[PDB]
Amino acid sequence: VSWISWFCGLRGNEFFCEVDEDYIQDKFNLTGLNEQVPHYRQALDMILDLEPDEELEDNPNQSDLIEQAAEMLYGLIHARYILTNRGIAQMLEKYQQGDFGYCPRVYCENQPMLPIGLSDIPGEAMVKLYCPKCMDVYTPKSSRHHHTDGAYFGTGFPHMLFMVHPEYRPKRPANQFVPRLYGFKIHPMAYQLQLQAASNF
Amino acid sequence: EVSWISWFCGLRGNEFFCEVDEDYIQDKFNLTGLNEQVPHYRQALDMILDLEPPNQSDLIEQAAEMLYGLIHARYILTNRGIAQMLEKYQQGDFGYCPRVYCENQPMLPIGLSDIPGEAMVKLYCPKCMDVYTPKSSRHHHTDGAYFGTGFPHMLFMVHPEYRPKRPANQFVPRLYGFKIHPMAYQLQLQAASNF
Amino acid sequence: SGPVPSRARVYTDVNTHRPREYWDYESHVVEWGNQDDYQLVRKLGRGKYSEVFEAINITNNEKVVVKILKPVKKKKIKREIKILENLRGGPNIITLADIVKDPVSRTPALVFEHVNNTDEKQLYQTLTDYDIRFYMYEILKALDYCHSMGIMHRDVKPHNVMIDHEHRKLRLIDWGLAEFYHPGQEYNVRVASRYFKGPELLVDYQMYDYSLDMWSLGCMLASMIFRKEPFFHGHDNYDQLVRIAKVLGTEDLYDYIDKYNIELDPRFNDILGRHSRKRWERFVHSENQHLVSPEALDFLDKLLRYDHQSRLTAREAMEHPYFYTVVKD
Amino acid sequence: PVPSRARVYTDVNTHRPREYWDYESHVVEWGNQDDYQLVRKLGRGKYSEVFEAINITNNEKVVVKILKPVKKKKIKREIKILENLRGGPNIITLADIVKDPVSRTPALVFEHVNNTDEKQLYQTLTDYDIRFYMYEILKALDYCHSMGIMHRDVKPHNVMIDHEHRKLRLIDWGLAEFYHPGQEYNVRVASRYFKGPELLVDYQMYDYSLDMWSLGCMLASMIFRKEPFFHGHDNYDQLVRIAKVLGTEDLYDYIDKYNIELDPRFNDILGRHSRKRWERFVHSENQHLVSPEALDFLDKLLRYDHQSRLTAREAMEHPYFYTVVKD
Ligand SMILES: [Zn+2]
Ligand SMILES: [Zn+2]
Repeated sequence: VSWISWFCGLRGNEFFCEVDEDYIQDKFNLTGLNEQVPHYRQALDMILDLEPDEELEDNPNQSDLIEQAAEMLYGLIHARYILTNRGIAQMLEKYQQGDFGYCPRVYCENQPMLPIGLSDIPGEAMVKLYCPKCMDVYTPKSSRHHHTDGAYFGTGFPHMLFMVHPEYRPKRPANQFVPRLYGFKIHPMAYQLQLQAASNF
Repeated sequence: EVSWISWFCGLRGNEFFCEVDEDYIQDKFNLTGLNEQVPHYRQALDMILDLEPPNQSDLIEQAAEMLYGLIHARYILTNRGIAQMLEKYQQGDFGYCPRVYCENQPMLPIGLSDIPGEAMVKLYCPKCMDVYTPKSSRHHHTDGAYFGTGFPHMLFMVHPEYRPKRPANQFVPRLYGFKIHPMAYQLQLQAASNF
Repeated sequence: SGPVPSRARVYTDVNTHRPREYWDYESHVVEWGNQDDYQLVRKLGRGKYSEVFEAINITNNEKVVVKILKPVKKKKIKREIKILENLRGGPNIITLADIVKDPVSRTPALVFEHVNNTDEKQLYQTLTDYDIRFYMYEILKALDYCHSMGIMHRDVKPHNVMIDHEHRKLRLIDWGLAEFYHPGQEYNVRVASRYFKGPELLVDYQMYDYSLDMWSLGCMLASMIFRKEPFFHGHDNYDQLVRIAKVLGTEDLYDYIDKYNIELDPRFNDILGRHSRKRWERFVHSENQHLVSPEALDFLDKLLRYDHQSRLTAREAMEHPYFYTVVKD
Repeated sequence: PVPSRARVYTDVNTHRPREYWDYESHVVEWGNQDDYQLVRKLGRGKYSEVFEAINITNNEKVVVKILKPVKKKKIKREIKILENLRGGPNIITLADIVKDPVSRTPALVFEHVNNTDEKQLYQTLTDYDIRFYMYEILKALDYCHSMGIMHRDVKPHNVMIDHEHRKLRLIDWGLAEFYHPGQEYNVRVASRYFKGPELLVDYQMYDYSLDMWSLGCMLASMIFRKEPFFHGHDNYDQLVRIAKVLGTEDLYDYIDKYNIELDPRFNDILGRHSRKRWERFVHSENQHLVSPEALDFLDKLLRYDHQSRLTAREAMEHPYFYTVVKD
């Protein structure tokens, strides 16, 4: 069974969608990626199910490194892929299923969220979740996602998705949180006064 | 032989609860008005204070589970309850804020309604000042009324030093290095209406 | 069986001459305002029966003080409302602005006029001789007025006397334990704070009157002109009278209980013992030598008496030599 | 093969200084990208993606084209041509050239044109409307040729129409190239339906004439209401589709005149076809768009021989546009 099929079937890698091999075999879509990943030639072979030269017969230390290389390559392809009309169409199917999770804010009423990167540079920040309703970013609920790089999803993926499909934008929160103490609202003069007492401190 | 109060707070899913002092409960005055909110008030109170007593035993236990919770929400507003919750808050027993740009700020428990059975327990972050649903599913069956509608706002009023400074940075949306014109959601929000 | 009945010496029958609606607080209809008019700012003090917050009225942008009553009894809530309304407008009595409640919680709150809070820790070291004579005259204006309206405060103490030293303003607050005086009625002896309880409360004499406030007023005067807070420091109710017996003597105490046929409980006979009457000059030293005078020690002596009929009334107290310096000017 | 040359504006680029045509030497003056903020997406597909944005510094609408990673040579190329033609009649105005610091990726900022769907315009299109707008494409093509530049990708999606203000713009100069007399150019150019016969037979020494073929295919598509006109499946079939209309006869007279060697793959699939008269494509749903003037104009445009096609200026003089002159 396919490697791309294997990677997306793994735990923690629920956010990932299966990239078409039409996209990966097309050299053009991989312009620049050969100088971002080590072992580029061999990494692409494992991804595309091409048998690896009858190499790694008994190189367990070397097979492990190509596996990290193929993992980084695929992830970098993924970030580009989900910007095209086919990559979006696959994510939009997932977004409707609720694979990415629902918004933690109470007054978004469990809004289905999207994957987003804070940085496009690998090794800078892990994957965060974007809510289309409150338009803010969150830390994934499960710890199985705290080990997935944010760059593998891109900075402007969610924003691109709503430009392509404008209709999928939910309405603004109908209700808002109003604090009450003994049934009394809190005057905002009263945090200004609370925020000092912590500074002054 | 372990007391009912420490047994109840000890249970799974009940990590939000602090142990209410016995003398607070024994002081008849603190429980004024609760004798008309819960059924089987007499047997329930004994079962909380470890005093001596059919599916009746199940009904009294539910009543005592309801009774302790309505004491708890009265107790955590007082200076003794605050100090106990402040202790839990300082160890992060309630959890940390999900918003990225709060940077895992420790939260406090809050109920959206004071009436039992209307909403489960939610979480309040003092940094962004918004309310959140607990990440773990164990806290999905604890009643928000057993914490109150004004517990956090009272805690910062008693101890104002505990208020965090506002988020240093904001989430700035960027596609290919370009910011997004808020004129451009107004335009997106129609196309979904017009639809 | 035993005890002799007592009367008030002034304003004895002001309540029995006024209509039903005035003194009967259980029949009082509360007129609720709008709780959304008020928005909380900070917490100022805690209470056994209440929670105090400084709030801002959003309709006129004015500052107001909110007293949120913790669940007690419907009578005691009605009692504090009625008393506050009757005394409203009176000199140095806290003006009740509005009464509001929360329809979810059912817990009621009292909205006051915003009195500026100067804290005891600052005024204590500032307090001069003329200061005491001025402010003590203001408490008396408040007391003579509520006694004239047929009400006793029953809890006169420095916590329930707000002082605004920057504008020389004084208010007598906290009417939770106030009650209408009906001549011949027996009342509860568990009223004031222990340090400010009169001899009649400690010996279970239930038929007291306005004069109880005057004893408390003394325990305040003795606290300020001697710089000892509190003056009669007892760790329990039984000990408190022993402390009083060590100053005013045991002889006048036995004369008090014999005159009204009040019988003390078993555990009181030995621990009371015997003490002579020691002069007020004994407590004077250099820290309070500038706050004490022959006018001050005479005024205190007619305040702190065992017999409640022998104490100065609020009006007779104002006319004392001690207040000639301040009365007008 | 026999060498060929342009008829009009042959040596215009060779009399100019080097700085003009030498695009590889052009220094890119970078703007500040924070001035522009996106609103909504317009088009995609090619080596770029098009967004409508707003210039927050003066609150004006702008069109931001975000180029994908292609060659640095090609991005210099488009920039020099779009700067050299700037201010010209119906030529798209380049306002700024911006860049994103992190991604390195460049973007082109154009002046906003109000485009109305070729779909919500296709039906309303009248006989005079085609005569008006074809004339506005000719203003743009005559200017660019006189500057010594061939567009190389003339098609309906590369022509922007604002019917409300009767405004037309020729866009997308990504495939545009300078003309130098007797140079061999890449045949891999103007998408397939709008390719000229010289591109399909691998004749590399073409000129401004290529644009005049592509323009014919636009005219044929409009007046006959058939989009596209020559509907070839691949490059080989494209010439077959052209051959079934204009006849194989003239096609063989064209390849003999320049000694062009056909791919042995054309050997039989091309076959033997005769000239079909232009009145044959006219039916009852496009009749109001066809006139004797229209067909003569089209026939003089679509020809196998590139040296016998009407030039941009000569096309403007045609009896087809006598009702349009109007100052
Ligand atoms: Zn949200
Ligand atoms: Zn937060």
